[PDB]
Amino acid sequence: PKRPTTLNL
Amino acid sequence: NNFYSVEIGDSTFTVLKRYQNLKPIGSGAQGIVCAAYDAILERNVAIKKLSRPFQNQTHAKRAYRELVLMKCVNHKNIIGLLNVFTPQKSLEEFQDVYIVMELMDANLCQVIQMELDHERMSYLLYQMLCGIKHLHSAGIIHRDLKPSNIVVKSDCTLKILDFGLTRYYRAPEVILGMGYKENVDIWSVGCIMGEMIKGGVLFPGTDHIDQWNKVIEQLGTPCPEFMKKLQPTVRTYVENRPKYAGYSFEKLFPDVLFPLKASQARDLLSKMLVIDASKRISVDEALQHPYINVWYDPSEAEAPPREHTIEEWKELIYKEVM
Ligand SMILES: COC(=O)c1c(Cc2ccc(S(=O)(=O)CCO)cc2)c(=O)c2ccc(F)cc2n1-c1ccccc1
Repeated sequence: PKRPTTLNL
Repeated sequence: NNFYSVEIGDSTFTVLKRYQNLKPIGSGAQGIVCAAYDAILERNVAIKKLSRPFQNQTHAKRAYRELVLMKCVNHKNIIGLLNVFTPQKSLEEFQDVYIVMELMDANLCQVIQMELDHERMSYLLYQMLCGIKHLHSAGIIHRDLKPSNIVVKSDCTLKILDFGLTRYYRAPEVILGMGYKENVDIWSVGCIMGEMIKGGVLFPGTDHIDQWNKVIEQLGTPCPEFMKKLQPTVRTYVENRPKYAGYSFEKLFPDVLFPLKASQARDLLSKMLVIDASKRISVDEALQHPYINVWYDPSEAEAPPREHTIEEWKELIYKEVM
């Protein structure tokens, strides 16, 4: 899988 | 002339002109922390002003150890040192030490209660364990890992804040008065992973004695062989506590809480949240667990590793700043 590039703050 | 002062609450921050737009972002017993823009590096940074560094020998030894360790540890999953400076011009005037570090966007406190998916969860955990492994390789066992000292950015990267030594995340070895090894830190990863999943604190003990009760209620009274390893006094209590059989991991973490992956998540937890350290999974074996290993990269998950007067401590710290 691709590594996550977003995380909702 | 290279310096300017800004008042932050009751605190005066005198810093190099490169650091702009200081605002406070929190405090510990170890000083006030401002966020600032480093003009020279063109990025946001944290500036920490040390609270009474040579007030006494306890403080002095702490400031010194923090400084030296920060100069030696270097890893993307650990908050790095960008600069160290003092505005005083000599040893005689020397009062304050400022520590400039990388700035993230938030700690885990909030992030973990906003339910995540398996990709983000497993990836954050992967980053935590790389940071931890690196600390251990530098001969540093944290022991106080918790969501308040683990910071994340809105691009999903994660850094451990400090070098450690809320009672909710400490291993049984620490709670009771046992010795400890590297996998002590794995207990904390289990409590944090556990929280992210069930939405709340696993063992919200209202004090050190209640903390213990919380654990055995849910995991079940540990084996008689574990009971031996304890002291005279505490063993008495622990062994005289009512037997609990505890709950299975299926009941502790049912499918309803998860977005094959749920099954592996549970398996990892059952290997991390184990009272007896001699049977708890290790950091290496956890980086290799199917749930975590999907992200592996040996450049991240493998990278290579007395007494004084106050006046003497002051000198050693001053030299460490220069
Ligand atoms: C509470 O602070 C922390 O958890 C913390 C964060 C997370 C954070 C929070 C808010 C901002 S912001 O407010 O600049 C939002 C940017 O748009 C940036 C980063 C960090 O990234 C951080 C980095 C370095 C540091 F040495 C302390 C830090 N602290 C922190 C922790 C305990 C006590 C004092 C400070």
